[PDB]
Amino acid sequence: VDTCSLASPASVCRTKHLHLRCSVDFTRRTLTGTAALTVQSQEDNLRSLVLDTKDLTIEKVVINGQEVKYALGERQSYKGSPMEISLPIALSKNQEIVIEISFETSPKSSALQWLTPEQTSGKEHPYLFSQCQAIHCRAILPCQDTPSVKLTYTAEVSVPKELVALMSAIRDGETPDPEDPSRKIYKFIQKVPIPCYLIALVVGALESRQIGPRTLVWSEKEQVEKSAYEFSETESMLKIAEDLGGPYVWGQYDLLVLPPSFPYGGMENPCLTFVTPTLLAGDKSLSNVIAHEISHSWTGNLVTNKTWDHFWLNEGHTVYLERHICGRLFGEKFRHFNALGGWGELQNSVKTFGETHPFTKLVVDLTDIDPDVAYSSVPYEKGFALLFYLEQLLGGPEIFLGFLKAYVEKFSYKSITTDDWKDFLYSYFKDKVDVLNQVDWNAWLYSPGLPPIKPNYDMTLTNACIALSQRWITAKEDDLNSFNATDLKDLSSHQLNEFLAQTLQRAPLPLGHIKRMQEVYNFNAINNSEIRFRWLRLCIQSKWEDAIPLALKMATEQGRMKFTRPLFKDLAAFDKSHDQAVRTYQEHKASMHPVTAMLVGKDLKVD
Ligand SMILES: c1ccc(NCc2cccnc2)cc1
Ligand SMILES: [Yb+3]
Ligand SMILES: [Yb+3]
Ligand SMILES: [Zn+2]
Repeated sequence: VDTCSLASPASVCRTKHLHLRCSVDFTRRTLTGTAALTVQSQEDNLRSLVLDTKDLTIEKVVINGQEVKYALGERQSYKGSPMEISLPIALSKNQEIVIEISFETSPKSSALQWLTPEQTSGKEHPYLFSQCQAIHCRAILPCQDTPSVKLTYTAEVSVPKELVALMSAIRDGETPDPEDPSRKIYKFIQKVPIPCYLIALVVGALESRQIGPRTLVWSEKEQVEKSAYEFSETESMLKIAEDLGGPYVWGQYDLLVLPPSFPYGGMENPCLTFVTPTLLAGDKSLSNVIAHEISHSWTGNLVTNKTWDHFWLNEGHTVYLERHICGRLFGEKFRHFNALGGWGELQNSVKTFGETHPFTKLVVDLTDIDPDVAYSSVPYEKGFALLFYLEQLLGGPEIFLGFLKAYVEKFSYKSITTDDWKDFLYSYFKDKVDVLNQVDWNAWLYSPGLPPIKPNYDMTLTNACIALSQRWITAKEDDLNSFNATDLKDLSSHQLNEFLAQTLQRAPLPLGHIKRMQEVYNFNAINNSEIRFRWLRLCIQSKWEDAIPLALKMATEQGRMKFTRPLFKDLAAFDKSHDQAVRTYQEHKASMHPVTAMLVGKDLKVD
């Protein structure tokens, strides 16, 4: 049971293919067109089926060339409204028909952000981008909006002729629009079956540059050069990923660098990974996000979670592969450093939610919970921790990577649950079952809080970060003079970030300490988004008023929720900035990404 979807389940009927024919109307902020769903009955005598929708206007539903009866049910909050369709002829098991639905989206579609020209780099053209994960596809088109169903797709998208459309699919040409010469039609094919949350569309003034044998980077013109350099490791990471996961099946691996309001670090849309421009640090230091998106091409896109309760399957294995890629590139000591950092992020998450909170469980129960509200680092880092623990238990990385590859092969093109994974783990490691039986599965999978066992981590690269953080925390006023820019001499950006993460865990620090830190380290000058985020959080939590404008600026000039949400929350918790934070949210809300707007509003208790 997919408790996030109102559609007929996969046991009743299954969408095999979507052909989408649509037009992007920037004047009305609507996508209008037809979704032709090829649906296969899984039941005898099937006479109706139900699809998910959210804020969609339905013109008509056509089957066999005639209009048929349908009904939209009452809205169920974030789940949208179920659409029941009356089939004109009862279907036998395995019979396939095509259902063509004429529809239009709402300007407030939670799947979409529509940007005015001033919100773009070039300032002349508007821009549209989608983000379907987890349950926002239903806000673009009527569908069985559950990852338990996998479908291929084709699309034809009409857009103003000065603009470019791209999708999570292979580009299949472009022509002028016969119905409107001011327009172009872009065509796309996705021949590998995918869950619908992987459907993606961008439309804007896009340019491309080739950066590897199977990768173009796409962005507005003013970000092309910087992005090509930032992501130049992409082909080397793809090759490593193929070694660990098996054949890359998707053809192209292109990158799209979004405008700053893109709500996540990356989204693994097949053939076209979407990324935040906050990755553009200038030195490739945030490239683990690319490694992560690349890894989803196996873990998530090939082997997929059956429902969102099992999201950790997607994220945990992906983080596990991510960290192996970075380990191969930069060394095993670096894989351990990143692993240990992740455990720190997990500590933060558990502390934030509370150690007994149900969202700190690995396998969650999303009944009546908006997946956007449950989203956190828990499935990423608790999932990774479980896999890293099992790696250590079962004899090391070489051995566990053998399992990972077998797992991907076994479940490729399928949707699976935690029990399917666990079952295969036991099958694969049958000669080590006594070891597996020592695992507290009930705790790891189903209990809240930190895991019952902490893995072993090499400390080599972490030691200097902890040592320096501890010097600062234990410093008294008469110690402040001893700090100097030479303290940072031998620290990488990764280590500077970890030093701040360690210190942030003990925040607040005395205001004089934080002022001295700026005096000697000049963290205000660092534009690396990860570093700047943690530094500004440390400043605001330590009540430094000078930091207020910097934090407000970062919170609003980009919209990656990882940064914008905690920055707004910290600004709201500081009495001196509370009123400004609320005001600033209120002023920006109408032009924010709709999901970001919703969550920041909840965080601020505004509305
Ligand atoms: C993107 C947006 C929301 C979700 N939510 C599903 C989820 C969250 C946390 C734990 N378990 C499952 C997933 C991806
Ligand atoms: Yb039934
Ligand atoms: Yb002293
Ligand atoms: Zn992910």
